[PDB]
Amino acid sequence: ACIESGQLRLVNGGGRCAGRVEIYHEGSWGTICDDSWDLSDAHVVCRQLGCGEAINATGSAHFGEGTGPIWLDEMKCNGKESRIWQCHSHGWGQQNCRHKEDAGVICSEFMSLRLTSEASREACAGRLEVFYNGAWGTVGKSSMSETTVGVVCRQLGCADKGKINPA
Amino acid sequence: SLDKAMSIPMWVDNVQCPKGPDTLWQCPSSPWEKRLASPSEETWITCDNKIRLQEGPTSCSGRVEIWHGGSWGTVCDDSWDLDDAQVVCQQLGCGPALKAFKEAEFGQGTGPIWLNEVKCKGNESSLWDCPARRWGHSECGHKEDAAVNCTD
Ligand SMILES: [Ca+2]
Ligand SMILES: [Ca+2]
Ligand SMILES: [Ca+2]
Ligand SMILES: [Ca+2]
Ligand SMILES: [Ca+2]
Repeated sequence: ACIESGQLRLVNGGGRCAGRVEIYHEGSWGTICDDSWDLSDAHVVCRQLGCGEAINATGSAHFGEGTGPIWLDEMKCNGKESRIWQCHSHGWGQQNCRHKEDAGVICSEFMSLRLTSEASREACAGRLEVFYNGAWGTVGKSSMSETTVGVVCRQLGCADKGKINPA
Repeated sequence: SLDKAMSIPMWVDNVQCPKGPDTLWQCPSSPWEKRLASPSEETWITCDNKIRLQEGPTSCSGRVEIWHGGSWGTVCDDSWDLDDAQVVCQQLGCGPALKAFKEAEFGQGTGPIWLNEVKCKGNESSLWDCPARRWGHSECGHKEDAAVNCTD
């Protein structure tokens, strides 16, 4: 009957499965240094969130900039650990990196959506695309409610209402 | 000695310096003379190169070290690219850079770091002429010192 110690959040990504890595210790949230970080080091974090396996690992604060103090530095992990705490670390509060270089992960369950008709990757009047495991695909036309159309438009933001185009 | 010269008197001769004078004027020498100067007695000195490559298995390649403010300094890893590496080996006369390396994998840094965020168009003569954050204040870690290799 305990809320357990420490929590792992993915921020600034647009989904729960993809985001800049932030770790909860004490009453503060901190980021992970990007050095000695690879997809093998990202298998554990993607597993603990339940999303699954990792498809990319980002460094040099490409995903974003973290203001919180760095908790862990220079992590080397097998990739089969249940939680990031079992992965090797230099030590708590051993901040040798900086907010200039930050670490993030991209799991497999993260998804995105867009409409593309022609000559324009973002165009709110075109075929629908879905993004799964770093791949682009469409959904079947069969058995789609007009309400489902409405949510599609609301998600991307072309209009409050949309109408199915058979063409 | 370069052949082209302007015939002008040799002010002093036989300059002898002690250890660590700030400037020549601290070095005792013979009294001033306005004598006519023979072409041979004029002195030409070639100071060492402003930039040097260190700790590289090849002499031409290594970490990039720049003599600034009387001390040798390095270049940070921020915004470093292959085109930036073209300028440095253009100074040495070595061939164009084959690859650029980063995060001090080549060696651990030394000296006070001077330059950061170096931005070279690729045709610029010197990094000093290149636009970049100058005069230190880069606060890069020594693990961020940069190094490249170039054709011999
Ligand atoms: Ca780094
Ligand atoms: Ca590691
Ligand atoms: Ca470090
Ligand atoms: Ca860096
Ligand atoms: Ca640059």
